[PDB]
Amino acid sequence: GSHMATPWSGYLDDVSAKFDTGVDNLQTQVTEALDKLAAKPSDPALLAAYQSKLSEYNLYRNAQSNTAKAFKDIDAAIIQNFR
Repeated sequence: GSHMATPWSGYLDDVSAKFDTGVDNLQTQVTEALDKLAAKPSDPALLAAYQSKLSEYNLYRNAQSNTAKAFKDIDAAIIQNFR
């Protein structure tokens, strides 16, 4: 068959890679950033690190949610319009 490339999929694996692995990665990264922040005393980088992942994560929930929609939609044209 093929590698990650099926019709009417989008969430079958595409979006899921940016949603599950993507967001799950952003959710576990701050966890590391957590054990890492408490690792070093009051530090600029460690704290900035968990936050850097935070601001990107909180926005992630909205972005990935607004990007996945148009993503699965474009495929709808590759079958009816062949795009």
